[PDB]
Amino acid sequence: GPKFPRVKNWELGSITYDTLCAQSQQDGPCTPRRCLGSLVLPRPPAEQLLSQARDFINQYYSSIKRSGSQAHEERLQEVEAEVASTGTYHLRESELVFGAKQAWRNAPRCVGRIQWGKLQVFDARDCSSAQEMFTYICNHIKYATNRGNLRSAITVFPQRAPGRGDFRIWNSQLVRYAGYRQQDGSVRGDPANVEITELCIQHGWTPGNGRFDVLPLLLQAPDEAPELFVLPPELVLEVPLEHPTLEWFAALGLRWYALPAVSNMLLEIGGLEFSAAPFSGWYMSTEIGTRNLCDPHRYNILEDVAVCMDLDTRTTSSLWKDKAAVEINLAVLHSFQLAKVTIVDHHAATVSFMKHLDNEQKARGGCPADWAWIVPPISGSLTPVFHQEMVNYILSPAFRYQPDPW
Amino acid sequence: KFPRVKNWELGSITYDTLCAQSQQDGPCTPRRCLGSLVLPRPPPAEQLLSQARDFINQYYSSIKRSGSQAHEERLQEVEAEVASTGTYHLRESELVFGAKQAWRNAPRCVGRIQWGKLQVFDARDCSSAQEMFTYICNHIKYATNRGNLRSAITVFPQRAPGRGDFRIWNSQLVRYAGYRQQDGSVRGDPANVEITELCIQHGWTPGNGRFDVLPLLLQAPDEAPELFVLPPELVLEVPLEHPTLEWFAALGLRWYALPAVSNMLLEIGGLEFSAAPFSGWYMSTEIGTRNLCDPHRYNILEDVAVCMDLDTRTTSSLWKDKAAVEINLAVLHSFQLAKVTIVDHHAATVSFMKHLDNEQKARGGCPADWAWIVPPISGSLTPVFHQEMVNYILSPAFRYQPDPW
Ligand code: HEM
Ligand code: HEM
Ligand SMILES: Cc1cc(N)nc(CCc2cccc(CCc3cc(C)nc(N)c3)c2)c1
Ligand SMILES: Cc1cc(N)nc(CCc2cccc(CCc3cc(C)nc(N)c3)c2)c1
Ligand SMILES: C[C@H](O)[C@H](O)[C@H]1CNc2nc(N)[nH]c(=O)c2N1
Ligand SMILES: C[C@H](O)[C@H](O)[C@H]1CNc2nc(N)[nH]c(=O)c2N1
Ligand SMILES: [Zn+2]
Repeated sequence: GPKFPRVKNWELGSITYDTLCAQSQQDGPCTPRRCLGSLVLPRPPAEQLLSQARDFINQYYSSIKRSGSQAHEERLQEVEAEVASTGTYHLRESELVFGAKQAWRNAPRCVGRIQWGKLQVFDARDCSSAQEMFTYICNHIKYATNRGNLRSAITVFPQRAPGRGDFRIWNSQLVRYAGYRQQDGSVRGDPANVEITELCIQHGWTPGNGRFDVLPLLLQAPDEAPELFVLPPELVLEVPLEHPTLEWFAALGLRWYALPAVSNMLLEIGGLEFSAAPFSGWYMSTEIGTRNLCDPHRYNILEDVAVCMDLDTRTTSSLWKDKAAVEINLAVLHSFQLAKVTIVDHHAATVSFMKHLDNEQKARGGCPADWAWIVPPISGSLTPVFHQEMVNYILSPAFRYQPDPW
Repeated sequence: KFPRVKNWELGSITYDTLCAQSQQDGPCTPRRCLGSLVLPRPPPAEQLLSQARDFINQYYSSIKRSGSQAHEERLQEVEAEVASTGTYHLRESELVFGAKQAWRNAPRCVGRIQWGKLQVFDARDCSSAQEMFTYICNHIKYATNRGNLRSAITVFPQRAPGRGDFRIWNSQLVRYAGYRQQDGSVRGDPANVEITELCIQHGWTPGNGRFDVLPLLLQAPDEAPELFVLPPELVLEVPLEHPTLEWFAALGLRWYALPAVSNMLLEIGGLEFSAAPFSGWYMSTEIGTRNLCDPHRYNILEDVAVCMDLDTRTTSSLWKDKAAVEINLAVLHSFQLAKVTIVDHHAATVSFMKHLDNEQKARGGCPADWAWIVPPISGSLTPVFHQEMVNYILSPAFRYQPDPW
């Protein structure tokens, strides 16, 4: 065959070669000596910026089928002259739209990519206060939430400037429950959010005392202290959780919010960096039902639920963890459906990712995918992705992790 | 240089320094990770000699006699043999050390906490496929032990540059026939269609059940392979029943007791053992989840779920996840009832976590393959899911090798 990775699906016996990886311009964490594929995180001046800009502009003109043309070479020229005199440059409106989608398309760890082409891109590159950031975010939440008929969106605030503070959103997600450190070492609420909760209270937030207290937003305009904003409750749609047949489940008082809106990622496009570009899609049920509710280091509710189920938790072989997790996941789906709020179960999501893989094979000759992340945390081999070999690599545009602002 | 390895459940951190002793390139490069690929697509005296030096070193260190007379003189012996003959031979205790280390170094094995408890049968004085069969039967009888399974390996003659390999054609010592039917269908185990046809082409009379224990096709150098039927009484099987669902037993589902891989090459200090079958015991997900629920194996999930009267019309009723658990439960219960060793995936991974700990203290790390160590149901309900892992190749090692046909 060719000298590109051969890629096998073991369920179906089919083979593809990934030619897209040749486009990768950035090294990941692996070497021939050892694979670091399972680590969650592993570790601008003119020369560097310009070639990255050049690459992206090429990408753009390729996508509108005008590669090599006059409008393409002039834009190239327009870019290098702007870098020549200010040291940075700016994207045209449709370039941002293209690059933002491309970043979602390029994201190895997102199972939701069948939807990449359908993203609402809000340009907020005129935003100039923390207050204004709030407004923008509120509009984003209203739009995307669409009373339950969730719609994918991204709001792009202004880019990193040479010696100028960043636009940052301190919260890792637009909606997050509080995590209060107790005197008995324990945590009331979401243990994932202890630090940000503590940051909020330090910046003047009067705290609650519940397992599902919605956090305020800490929003930071350049060179300024972060300002604190409460989201009006009518804007934050939540779903109380109940089970289709286990009647007692409604009595646990569990709930989740509708809009999964990540806010601490860096969005890189042709070398430009947008430190505040929160984006939102809709949940896969396992995120809430398996990770958020059952992780030993989150809500940790598995024992509570299995007791109500009257299962034998004294021993592992009764599969009590497995039984409860299934019921909790099904409660997530049932309650989301009932409330008429968009959700996708881990089966549908994975099937649709297989179709996305097939599209991308036809379109780009491959698709970067992080197997450990794409395969769900329950019912793994029950879904088709488990049986699909994946190649992982960094394409740009991209979303990156970035340091916390404090 | 040294990767930072983090457990996200507990926030704890370690550093793998062991991976520096890796001498053998895997499939990844800085440009792209290939960690999810299942397989990768006389060695000049210099190379055999240095792999051998390294192995002997490991061995004399393992017995704390590193640098003594017996150490130097055994290096002499190896230097003498390679120089004269282009190869050398292992002493039984060294072979015994090698095997255990190959198990220890197996990144895709969740059972390594047991790595030091391994019965090693030297079969290197085997000259016929007939003799291989005798050895294979003793191994089975030993390893099964009336249901109280004991880890074991039998090691057949090494490879030799002149000649064909000693090989076991079957991929496990015990396997159920897969028969392709006219109607594109498969009766029995779809993984074993090829090997069933081979048996038939070499004169096996096939049954036609869903669970026909296949015969061994055993091959001595440069001779046609030979057919040998395992005496039904050496093959312990467990019928499947369910703790609460009375109807489950009527499905007539069954699985064998002894998981005994037989197609992997074992490399020790540069010598290659092309037939070296090994067995431990099962982890339930292998039978309950993969073997019975894989769409391309027995594929029983729909059947079961209908028995359970679940809504099969839609994915969001979680009929697959619900049926899957019942099947893994049926498996554990049935083995526990039949007094045959089995570990559920919670117990197994908890113990693997501990093994990761022992190895850290012992060696500065543990090569591990995250995609294989995390079980195929309830991944994140297990501690291994939250554990970062460094994968690489240490020697002694089990490798894959081509099919002998
Ligand atoms: C439309 C519905 C969507 C679904 C069902 C979905 C699904 C997921 C899931 C399950 C994860 C794993 C996260 C975790 O386990 O914590 C993920 C990661 C990710 N998602 Fe999506 N997503 C969707 C929309 C989007 C959108 C609109 C974007 C951005 C435009 C996006 C970008 C990403 C990125 C960049 C990651 C990687 C995060 C990391 O590196 O840790 N997704 N996605
Ligand atoms: C004693 C109990 C044992 C348990 C519970 C256990 C468990 C497992 C499991 C679940 C796998 C993945 C299996 C699959 O999905 O196909 C595996 C792989 C493996 N096991 Fe173990 N194992 C045990 C003993 C042993 C022994 C005795 C050896 C050899 C001395 C061994 C060597 C290996 C090797 C080399 C692999 C890697 C297979 C590959 O790379 O394809 N294991 N083990
Ligand atoms: C749009 C969207 C849809 C969906 N269904 N789920 C999500 C959640 C994805 C998600 C969740 C937590 C966290 C991240 C980014 C991880 C992350 C990022 C940074 C900057 N630092 C860290 N320490 C960790 C991404 C997002
Ligand atoms: C010792 C042991 C214990 C246990 N619980 N299960 C097993 C079975 C695991 C098992 C089964 C078939 C085969 C292998 C490795 C050989 C192997 C070889 C090739 C070419 N492809 C594969 N997918 C696998 C491993 C073995
Ligand atoms: C150690 C491991 O990389 C880590 O636990 C990963 C595994 N896979 C995951 N997959 C998804 N989708 N989300 C996650 O948070 C994780 N966690
Ligand atoms: C393609 C993917 O790597 C493949 O399906 C792997 C995943 N993890 C596995 N894990 C185990 N234990 N056994 C397997 O066969 C597999 N298959
Ligand atoms: Zn890798």
